[PDB]
This record gives sequence, C-alpha cells and structure tokens, in this order.
Amino acid sequence: VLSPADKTNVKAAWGKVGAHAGEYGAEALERMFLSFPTTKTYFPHFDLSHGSAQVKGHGKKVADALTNAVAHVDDMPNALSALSDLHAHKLRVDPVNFKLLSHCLLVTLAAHLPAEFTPAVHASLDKFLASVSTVLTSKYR
Amino acid sequence: VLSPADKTNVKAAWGKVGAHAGEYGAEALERMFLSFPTTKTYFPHFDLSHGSAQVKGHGKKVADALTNAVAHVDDMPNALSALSDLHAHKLRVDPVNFKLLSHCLLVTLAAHLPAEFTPAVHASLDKFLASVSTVLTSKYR
Amino acid sequence: VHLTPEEKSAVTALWGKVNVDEVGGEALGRLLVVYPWTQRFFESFGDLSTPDAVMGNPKVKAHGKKVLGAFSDGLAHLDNLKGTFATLSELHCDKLHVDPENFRLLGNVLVCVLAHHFGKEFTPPVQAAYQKVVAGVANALAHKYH
Amino acid sequence: VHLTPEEKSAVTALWGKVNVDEVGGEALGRLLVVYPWTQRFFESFGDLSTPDAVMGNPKVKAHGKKVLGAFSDGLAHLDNLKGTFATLSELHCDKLHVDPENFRLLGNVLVCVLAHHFGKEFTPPVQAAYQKVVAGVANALAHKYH
Ligand code: HEM
Ligand code: HEM
Ligand code: HEM
Ligand code: HEM
Repeated sequence: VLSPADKTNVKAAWGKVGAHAGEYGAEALERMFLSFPTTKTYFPHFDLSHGSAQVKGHGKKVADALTNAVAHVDDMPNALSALSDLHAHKLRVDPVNFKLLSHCLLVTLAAHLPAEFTPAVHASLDKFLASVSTVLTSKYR
Repeated sequence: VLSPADKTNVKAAWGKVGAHAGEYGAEALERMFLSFPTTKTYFPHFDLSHGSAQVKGHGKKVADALTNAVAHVDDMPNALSALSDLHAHKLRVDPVNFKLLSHCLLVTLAAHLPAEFTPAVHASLDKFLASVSTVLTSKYR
Repeated sequence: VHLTPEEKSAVTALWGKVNVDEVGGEALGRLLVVYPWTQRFFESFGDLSTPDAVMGNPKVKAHGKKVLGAFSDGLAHLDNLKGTFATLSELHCDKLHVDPENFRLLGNVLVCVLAHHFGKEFTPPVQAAYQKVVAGVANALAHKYH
Repeated sequence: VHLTPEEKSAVTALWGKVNVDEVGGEALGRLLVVYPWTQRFFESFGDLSTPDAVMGNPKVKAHGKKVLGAFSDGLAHLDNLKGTFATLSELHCDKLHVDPENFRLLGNVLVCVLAHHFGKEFTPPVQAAYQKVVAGVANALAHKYH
C-alpha cells in the first residue's frame, strides 16, 4: 500500500519525467528486451531494433498508462481496469514479466533523474510499479 | 480473487482434511525443506530432522491458521491481520518463499485426497494459497 | 542436473510406472486450467472454456502425451538435458514464442500430478528429486532462448 | 558466467570508475530501505528506522564496503565465480542463514545504483551485461546452500 509520502514521492519523480515519458518508456522497453531476452516472446510481431518506431510507439503507450495511474494514484484499480482486462484476457503476459519491466523502468529513471532518485524516492517508485503490476494482473484468474 | 465456486471448492477440500491438517501441515513443511533447502534459512533453530517435534508442532500451527483462513474466506485480511504483522515485522520471510510452501501444501493435499483434488479444486486451492500469501506479505513495506 | 544415484534411482523407478499418455494429458490439462493465461498458445485446440472442456479436449491430451513423451527421453540424458533439448529450445524460442516461465509452471503441475497419482509413494524425498528434474528440464528447454 | 568479450570489456571498463567504498554503502543502504525485511540480519547495526538512519549509519556504510569489496574481487574471476564465492557461500548458508534471494535483491539494487551514477553511460547493453554479472554472483553465492 502507498502511503502519503509514497504518493508524494511518485507525483514528484514522475513530474520531473514530464516530457520524456514516452522516450523513457521506449528505453525501459529496450532495456528489458536486452537484459531479459525471454520478454521478446510477447513481441514477435515487432521490430525490436534500436530505435524501431514500433518500440517508440509502444513505449509511449506504456508511459501514458503510467502517467494516468499517477494522475489517479488514489483510484488505480479503476483507472487501469481496461488495461487489466486486456493483459488478463488478450495478451495473457506471464505475471513474472511485470517485475522485469518494472526493474528496467527503475533503471531508466535512475539514469535520467540522478538528483531526484533518492533512497526514499527509489523505494516509493518501486512500491508504485509493484501496485501497477498487481492491478494489471488482478484479473488473470 | 476468490469466486463463490473457489470458496465452495476450498471449504470442500479443506473439510475433508479434517483431523489431518496438523499431519498435512507438517508433511508440507517437510516436503518444502527437502525440495527447497533455502527455506531452511528461516528455521535454523528448529531441529529439521524427519519427525522432528518442532516441525510437527509448527505444521499444526500453519495448518490451524489455514483452517481459520478457510473459515473467514471472505475477511482474510482481518482474520489474518496478526499473522501479517508477524510475518511483515518480526519474521520477515522473503515473499518468494510463500510460493514454495504453497506448492508443498498442494502436493501434500494431492497425495492425500486423490478423488477430491480435481483440476477445478486444484485451481481453487492454488488461488486460495495465493491470496493467503498476499495477505501475509501485504504489510511488508 | 546434480542428482544423487539414490535420487536418480528413485526418479527412474517411479517414472517406470507412469502411463505417459494420461499423465501428460492430465498435466497439460491442469496447466491450462490453473494458469489460464498459458492457454494463449492453444486457441486452435478448440474449446478450453471449462476444466472439462479442457480436460476432455483431444488436442490438449495428444499435446500432453507429446510433451510428456519428450520429457521421458531427457530422463535418458539426466547428464545432458542441455544438449538433449537444444533443438526444442530453439523451436520454443524461435518458433512458438513460448515464455520459458511456462516450463516452470508445467514442472510444478507435473509434480502435483505425480503426487495425485502415486499418493503415499510420492514421498518428500521422491518429490525433492523430481523437483530437481523438472527444474533441470525447464532450464534445458530455456537454454537456447535469445 | 558467459559474457561476450565486449561484454566483459564493458563490465570491467565501467567498474574501473566506480568508488567501491561509497557504492557498497549506497547499494547496501538502498537494499535495507527498499526491501525493509532485509533488515532482519542487521539488528546490531542500530537505527534503521528511516532512510537517513539507514543511509548514514556507519555500520551500514562499513558493511557495504565489505560486500562490494568482495563483489569487486569476483569481477576478476568471471570464469570462476563459484570457487571464488565458495567459502562465502558456506558462511552465508551455514552461519548467517541468509536466504539467497537476498543476493538477487542486492544485484538489482546494485544495477540501479550504477545507473543512477553513470547515467547515459549505463547503456541498455551495459546493463544487460551487468544483469548477467549480478545473476552469476547470486548463483555463485547460493551454490553451497543445502
Ligand atoms: C507496468 C507495466 C505495463 C504497462 C503499464 C503496460 C501497458 C500497456 C498498454 C497501454 C498497452 C497498449 C494497449 C492499447 O493498445 O491501448 C500494452 C500492450 C501490450 N503489452 Fe503491456 N503493459 C505493461 C506490462 C507488460 C509486460 C511486462 C509485457 C510483456 C513482457 C507486456 C506486453 C504487452 C504486449 C505484447 C502488448 C500488445 C502491444 C502491441 O501489440 O502493440 N506488457 N501494455
Ligand atoms: C501459508 C503461508 C503461511 C502461513 C499460514 C504461516 C503461518 C504461521 C503461523 C500460524 C505461525 C506461528 C506464530 C505463533 O507462534 O503464533 C508462523 C510462524 C513462522 N513462520 Fe509462517 N506461515 C506461512 C508462511 C511461512 C513461510 C513461507 C515461511 C518461511 C520459510 C514461514 C516462516 C515462519 C517462521 C520462521 C515462523 C516462526 C517459527 C517459530 O519461532 O517457531 N512462514 N507462521
Ligand atoms: C515443459 C516441457 C515441454 C516439453 C519437453 C515440450 C515438448 C514439446 C514437443 C516435443 C513438441 C512437438 C513439436 C514438433 O516437433 O512439432 C512441443 C510443441 C509445442 N509445445 Fe512444447 N513442451 C513443453 C512445454 C510446453 C509448454 C509449458 C507450453 C505452453 C504452455 C508448450 C507449448 C507448445 C506448443 C504451442 C507447441 C506447438 C504445438 C503444435 O505443433 O501445434 N510446450 N512441445
Ligand atoms: C550479494 C553478494 C554478497 C557478498 C559478496 C557479501 C559478502 C560478505 C562478506 C565478505 C562478509 C564478511 C564475512 C565474514 O565476516 O567472515 C559478509 C557478511 C555478512 N553478510 Fe554478506 N555479502 C553479500 C550479500 C549479502 C546480502 C544480500 C545480505 C543480506 C541482506 C548479507 C548479509 C550478511 C550479514 C548479515 C553479514 C555479517 C555481518 C556481521 O558481522 O554482523 N550479505 N558478507
């Protein structure tokens, strides 16, 4: 569960992302494909080459879903239900992969926000991404 | 999230455990310690030998808690609050371990209730153990 | 995989009483039923909307016997599950796009099917050797992913 | 672990620029902060009630230096992580009773510490190589558990 400071911490860190969300989302993705090659099994229909616009296009989507969850930090289950339905019933992504992407996102953020990526902030972002992943896998069965 | 069928299915299976929960609980622990030796890092103070009394005794504790879980299937959080506190603040067993034990309990049950451990009952208990596990690790951070 | 000879001796001996047909049919069926997302690879198998739809589906079954059949053979190569499954590794990666995690899931359903079927005979120790087996298989199958 | 030579060249190149004293204190401290349950092994370390209590604690800082100092030496032996960490594997098992999962947690926190520190310099491919390294260490450290 996200505490007042967790929320404050994610509103702030994500606030700084501001503009680069999509750009960062795409990087997170690239980081995941490379470090956790098994993740590529869900994107067989994609161009997974450095700078593919498929990846850029998808990174943006991911980043906006995150931006939306942040904006509805207080109602995440409802904010992302369509996305849960989707992952639960169409994509059917093994829950394990949420943890891998979330890690890549943390890496990505750490890499771009040296100043804001504090132990406290790191901690809050980690719980944040975990609840997002939780929300997204809640309807799997 | 437990559906009415799931709950009905857990009460059924669990009811048939009846008097052996203690016995099954200790067997589950024994299978885990042998199958997943890393789980032993948490009971350095237990004699872990076959038929050890600590194991036997602990098996009953766990069993009983499961029974209370089954009884309060609709209010687990509250039924298991003290236990969550315990695991989150004192014990601090790494969350990944909840999965090894759950599995061990599934095997235990399969091996003792041939006729009742149906694909459907199997699916249900699995979801059950998963939610118990979630409830126990819900207050970790 | 590092198996003891008492470990291997015990694996071997119970494996000897497996009806691969129905045990593979049972294992794969349960997978689809317990972890429903694993169904994403089998839309072409037909109706999987119910545990019976799944359990009694002939594709599941035959696919089960096929999978379990290949399992059986690695047992003959407990010392080289790696090279035993190299081609199947590339195929599952390169062609079927199977998340290797599914392999872990299967191994655990298997272990559960064996127990169910052998009851009392599938002892803490027999389980422990088997756990080593299905983990070695999952890893051997996950071997050539890139 | 099986690193490309451009991979091992990459690992090594960057590692040359890290301050082990302060990166060790930083990765250990961050572990205790983000996965507070990991604090279970450090009651004798004193106040860990807050991120600053943790991060500025001299025992936390001094322990991080040792873990990383140790990590840094496995780096010279990428081809023999297991023998490198064999005695430390036994110490952690047999005497400290540390769940190996802690090793993986730290690896990840380490990866995030590197990123934070190297910024742009910790590229997708640089990370992928370190992911390989931290995974090998976790496994090497877990090797002797029984
Ligand atoms: C917190 C993590 C995640 C978020 C926020 C997220 C969000 C999204 C969104 C917004 C979409 C597109 C939906 C649309 O088209 O409207 C999507 C699609 C998809 N996601 Fe997820 N997802 C996450 C995790 C994952 C993971 C871990 C994987 C696999 C490793 C994955 C695999 C997919 C795939 C295969 C698609 C279909 C995309 C396409 O064909 O363009 N997702 N996700
Ligand atoms: C189904 C999941 C679990 C349940 C229902 C459960 C239940 C319990 C109960 C009822 C107690 C006793 C507290 C008391 O003395 O009143 C306990 C303690 C304990 N549990 Fe958990 N537990 C679970 C998972 C785990 C796991 C996975 C581990 C680690 C491998 C673990 C390690 C411990 C330890 C070390 C103790 C204290 C032992 C002692 O001092 O005798 N538990 N648990
Ligand atoms: C766990 C060990 C497994 C083994 C040894 C195994 C083995 C096999 C074998 C021997 C084939 C036959 C391929 C051919 O030559 O045409 C096959 C096909 C296939 N398996 Fe795997 N399998 C395993 C697990 C899985 C799992 C867990 C899944 C997914 C949940 C899966 C999905 C498939 C699919 C989709 C095919 C292709 C089916 C077709 O030909 O229509 N397998 N497997
Ligand atoms: C990840 C790789 C790791 C390495 C290379 C490493 C290395 C070391 C070394 C060199 C020592 C001192 C040995 C001695 O005193 O003889 C030590 C002690 C210790 N380690 Fe590890 N460590 C690692 C991970 C961890 C983790 C993740 C934890 C738990 C969160 C941990 C918990 C401990 C504890 C509690 C001590 C004893 C400190 C004391 O004297 O109270 N270690 N470690």
